[PDB]
Amino acid sequence: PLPNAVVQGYTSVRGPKRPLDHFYGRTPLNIDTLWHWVKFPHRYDNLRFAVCFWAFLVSAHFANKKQR
Amino acid sequence: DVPIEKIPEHANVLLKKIDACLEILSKDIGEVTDAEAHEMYFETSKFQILHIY
Ligand SMILES: CCCCCCCCCCCCO[C@@H]1O[C@H](CO)[C@@H](O[C@H]2O[C@H](CO)[C@@H](O)[C@H](O)[C@H]2O)[C@H](O)[C@H]1O
Ligand SMILES: COCCOCCOCCOc1ccc(C(C)(C)CC(C)(C)C)cc1
Repeated sequence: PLPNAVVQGYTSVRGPKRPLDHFYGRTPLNIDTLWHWVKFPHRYDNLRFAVCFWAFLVSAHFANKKQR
Repeated sequence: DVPIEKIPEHANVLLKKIDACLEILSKDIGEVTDAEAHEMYFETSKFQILHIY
């Protein structure tokens, strides 16, 4: 279906690929290495519960007053 | 203006230079072993990682 050149990636000679840099002494920085810096929110979860309650309540209050 | 006895001095100079070069170029960087570089080799395993202690 396809010639061997397309599969192996070269017609005659296999060219050397420059390897990937590492940046010794620190973590890799890639699109997939970002969870090292940004975990899921874990610090303000209970504050999230409180603020969700208060937001619901205040919205309901002002909406009911407006409607009435 | 260059006698033939002065040639091996020049050859010695250039030998010193190229030896100072090759003692550095003889060194090469080995394979990386930092786990942070290879953590995705284990993340992508066909089974979840067992933290066994
Ligand atoms: C089957 C019925 C008949 C139809 C046959 C033709 C079907 C063609 C559709 C499938 C195409 C797949 O296309 C595929 O593309 C990749 C790109 O990642 C090529 O990949 C090639 O190039 C990359 C870089 O670009 C090289 O590093 C690699 O070594 C080499 O394989 C594959 O050689 C080719 O096979
Ligand atoms: C809207 O999205 C914003 C996109 O921009 C992201 C901004 O990123 C800048 C982050 O700045 C830093 C720099 C260093 C760090 C350190 C190295 C201090 C974090 C550490 C110690 C956890 C590794 C954290 C954040």
